[PDB]
Amino acid sequence: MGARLITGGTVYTADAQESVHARGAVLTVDDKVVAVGPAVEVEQAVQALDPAVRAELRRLDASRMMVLPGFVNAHWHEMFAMGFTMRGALRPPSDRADQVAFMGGGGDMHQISATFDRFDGLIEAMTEDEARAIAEYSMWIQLRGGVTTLGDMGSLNRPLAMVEAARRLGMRFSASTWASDAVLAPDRSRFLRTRDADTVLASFEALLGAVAADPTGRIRCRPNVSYVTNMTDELARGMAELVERHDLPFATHVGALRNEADAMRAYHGETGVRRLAEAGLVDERLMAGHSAFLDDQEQKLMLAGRAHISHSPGKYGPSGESALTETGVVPALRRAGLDVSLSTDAAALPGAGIAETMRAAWQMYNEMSADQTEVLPTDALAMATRIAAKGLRWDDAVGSLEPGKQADLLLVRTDDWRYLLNPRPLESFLWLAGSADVDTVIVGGRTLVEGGRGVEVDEAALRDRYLQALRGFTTRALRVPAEAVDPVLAEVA
Amino acid sequence: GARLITGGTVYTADAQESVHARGAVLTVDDKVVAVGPAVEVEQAVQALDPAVRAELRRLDASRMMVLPGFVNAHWHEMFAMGFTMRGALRPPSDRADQVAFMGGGGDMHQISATFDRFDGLIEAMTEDEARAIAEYSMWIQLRGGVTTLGDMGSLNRPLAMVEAARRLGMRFSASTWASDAVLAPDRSRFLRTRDADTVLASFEALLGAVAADPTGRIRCRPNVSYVTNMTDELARGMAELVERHDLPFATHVGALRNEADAMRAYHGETGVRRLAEAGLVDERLMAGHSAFLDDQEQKLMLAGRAHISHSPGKYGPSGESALTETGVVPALRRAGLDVSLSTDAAALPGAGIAETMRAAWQMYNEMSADQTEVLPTDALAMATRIAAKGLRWDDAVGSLEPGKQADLLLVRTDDWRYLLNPRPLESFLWLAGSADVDTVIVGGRTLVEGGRGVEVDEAALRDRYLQALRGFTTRALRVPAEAVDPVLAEVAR
Ligand SMILES: [Zn+2]
Ligand SMILES: [Zn+2]
Ligand SMILES: [Zn+2]
Ligand SMILES: [Zn+2]
Ligand SMILES: [Zn+2]
Ligand SMILES: [Zn+2]
Ligand SMILES: [Zn+2]
Ligand SMILES: [Zn+2]
Ligand SMILES: [Zn+2]
Ligand SMILES: [Zn+2]
Ligand SMILES: [Zn+2]
Ligand SMILES: [Zn+2]
Ligand SMILES: [Zn+2]
Ligand SMILES: [Zn+2]
Ligand SMILES: [Zn+2]
Ligand SMILES: [Zn+2]
Ligand SMILES: [Zn+2]
Ligand SMILES: [Zn+2]
Ligand SMILES: [Zn+2]
Ligand SMILES: [Zn+2]
Ligand SMILES: [Zn+2]
Ligand SMILES: [Zn+2]
Repeated sequence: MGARLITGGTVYTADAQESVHARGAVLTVDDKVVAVGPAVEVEQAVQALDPAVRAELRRLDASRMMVLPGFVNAHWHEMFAMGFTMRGALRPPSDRADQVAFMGGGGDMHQISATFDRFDGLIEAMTEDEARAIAEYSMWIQLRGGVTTLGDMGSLNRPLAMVEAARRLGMRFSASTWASDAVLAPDRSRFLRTRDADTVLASFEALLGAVAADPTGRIRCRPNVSYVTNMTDELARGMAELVERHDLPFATHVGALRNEADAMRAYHGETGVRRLAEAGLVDERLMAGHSAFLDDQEQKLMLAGRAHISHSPGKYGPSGESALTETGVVPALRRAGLDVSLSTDAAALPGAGIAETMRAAWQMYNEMSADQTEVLPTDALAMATRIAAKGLRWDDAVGSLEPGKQADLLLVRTDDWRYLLNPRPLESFLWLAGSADVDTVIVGGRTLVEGGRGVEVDEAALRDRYLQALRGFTTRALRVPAEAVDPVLAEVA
Repeated sequence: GARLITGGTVYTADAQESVHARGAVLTVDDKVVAVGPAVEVEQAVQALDPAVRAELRRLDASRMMVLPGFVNAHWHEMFAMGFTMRGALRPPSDRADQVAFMGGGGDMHQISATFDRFDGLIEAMTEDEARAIAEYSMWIQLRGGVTTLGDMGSLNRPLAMVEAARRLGMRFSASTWASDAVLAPDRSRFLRTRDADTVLASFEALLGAVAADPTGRIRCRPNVSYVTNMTDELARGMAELVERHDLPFATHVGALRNEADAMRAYHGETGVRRLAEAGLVDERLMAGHSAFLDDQEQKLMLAGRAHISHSPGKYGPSGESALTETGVVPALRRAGLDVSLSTDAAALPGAGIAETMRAAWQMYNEMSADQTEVLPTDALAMATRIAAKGLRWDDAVGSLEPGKQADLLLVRTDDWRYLLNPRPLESFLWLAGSADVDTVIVGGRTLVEGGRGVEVDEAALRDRYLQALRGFTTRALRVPAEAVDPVLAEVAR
């Protein structure tokens, strides 16, 4: 795939020193970064290349651009199959009758638990062609917003359809399976077992076997538990044994909601982080989604275990979640030295991407502390790249522009009014830009996106296949009448 | 003449926060005549005089969202400080940044001293520098959909900003800089810096000059820079001026954690109580920030039916804690005080109204665990109708209703961010911003189309601004040409 020199722009590395190079350069050979730094230092690396390699060198003039490492979104859910029903296309245009529901008002724990336990049934209701079309468009939207490495933490989609989508798109993907074996029902004093733990674990073992063979280096997998509410002691024990035996990372959602601790005590006799700790899951392998509603003992367990938190401050308000300011635990654990990364979470229609989440962290963590240095723009970038990659156990290959790492990078245009006179274009990007301002996306030295358009894929073709799949799934599986769906899709066209 | 904008989703920000899918706006000359469902507005077109119904300009807005023009009632022209104020001369790396100025609770001595130096710098800029910088600064607000702009104290010449607004075709509430005290660290009491009567005479001169304006686009509103820099005589003088001429009034108060202690030490009393003693806590008051208020001061604001302008998009990067440290502004909004959203300002482009609406939607909802506390339509009302009420301009602007000025925005809704969403304002708050404003109409006149000036050339405004900034920065701020010329030499086009 040959050599590429990207020169002249401001280069953000997200390396250990959070290095920024004005008039910087990145030299890539095949899939790897070979040199990054001042243009003059990188030109010395170009002159050291084999003559046959230097002769094929592609020079990209990035003088009116900012270069970033590819975003690593380690906490994401494929949910686009629910685009008509889940807070989606059938809502009234007026928001005035909206109610506090689902995750809002501290969490409707019965409704959340019941909803999560229904995923297996809905996944089985979609065809493999519907699953592939929805996955490919959903994952394209992440790639288009600069996500080069995507982490599944439990999707309403078929795992191997999402793996096939990632293979076709050219992006990196950490695949998972849906894992729920208990429900918290309103008529009961105790959790109701819905599945055999061994069956849930066999489903992940099948995925692990299928991606073990992948030759691209772009596909990994990571087991998750959907939510500690929907987790038996047997599933927790089984997950601990699986991640030890196969040397894997582990993910779950825990301390996500004000009402979680009381539901966990009532139905399981113990709170989320303590149940994980008794199974041996609170350790360096753990990425905890949200992880804000933790008492002092649970905070100390996370610190002692050197666990990881994925935080989604771009999307809490619109869900009615209070996982930032009600406890202030995640910023406090970050100050105490816990690894904290930024993720999008997900929804059934496009929501905040990584770029929007970086802005949210920069605004919100700094405002809470009355400190513009708590999250610097380069910290928000590290939290969406290098630190995220560390939580996913992919920081061997991705998350920073350093020699020997994968050539995964973004170009953003910096020639318009938003960037004028600013020596810190990442700051202008966090003020006034977002996902739609990502211009070029390169993964393993291959250009996947240029001018905001697919190079090897057509967004228009992915959209058409996604809409066709959504029509089939929505009318057949969700039982929304074709008479209500077809007119909406006809007005897109 | 008559213009019909039809087919899109129309947000009115009327008293019911009305949203019309497949809506229309009919304008005749400068005014809205009908707004509602496209079919209802076509009946209004048929009820027009036939000569008017003939010569109707039809704008197909079927793939667009229509909004009222944004009303940014709390803004400062600060672009003259682009080289020194968190500006163009900073290192590209942010890693050495320190907590300064407004951060860490507020450096009250430094803030007071800084504000008291504005008059000197305003006198140092030429009328031509003032006009060029004002016109570009105010263009950036217009390009981001601001149709009505409120000056709350600028580092610029008042008549230059009035001339800039007249030239651009936007609405402007002009003010003068007002500071007559400084908090000096070597003294136990405030130091009087100017005669109150002289400060008031400067505003009286502006009021006289804009009294004659025939456009209906120019008003004025006196402000006090900050209650730290305000003598009892200036407050009493302002109260008499706004009563005699029936004007609104604006100031910054309760902005910083360290304000109350500095106000007690140097003035013997906190900000809102000092305003109440002068008779300024009433329906005319727009209080900037207004978060660090005790229970008695909150009750004074409620009793007075005063107004708060909140800038949650920009607190974090300034190290301000005017949202979460006290929670007072969301609490006063819940209690039924008028609260609007504003950008505040900086010396380089920062968060516009679109970014501030997103911030409010995320941040107020997250604090309350309530996705309904600020609905997207509430964020819009806070940036339009409610802002106009605080500025006392809601007679003519802030909502799309019959008899109001034809001030509106068109945003394209045909890309991936909007696909299948019956609530394009929600998609706009998730994933769009100032740069996604397509068309801006003021009094029925198109000023911006496709994000470009219709009557003005953005490239020409930029070059005049850069020429003026070079002169002012080297001559008045005493930055060597050797530091300025290289930055200007790098400017993209
Ligand atoms: Zn270096
Ligand atoms: Zn050297
Ligand atoms: Zn219940
Ligand atoms: Zn087994
Ligand atoms: Zn293995
Ligand atoms: Zn095995
Ligand atoms: Zn136990
Ligand atoms: Zn504590
Ligand atoms: Zn999640
Ligand atoms: Zn590692
Ligand atoms: Zn530059
Ligand atoms: Zn001092
Ligand atoms: Zn002069
Ligand atoms: Zn003049
Ligand atoms: Zn001093
Ligand atoms: Zn008078
Ligand atoms: Zn008068
Ligand atoms: Zn007094
Ligand atoms: Zn109180
Ligand atoms: Zn202000
Ligand atoms: Zn309300
Ligand atoms: Zn009014």
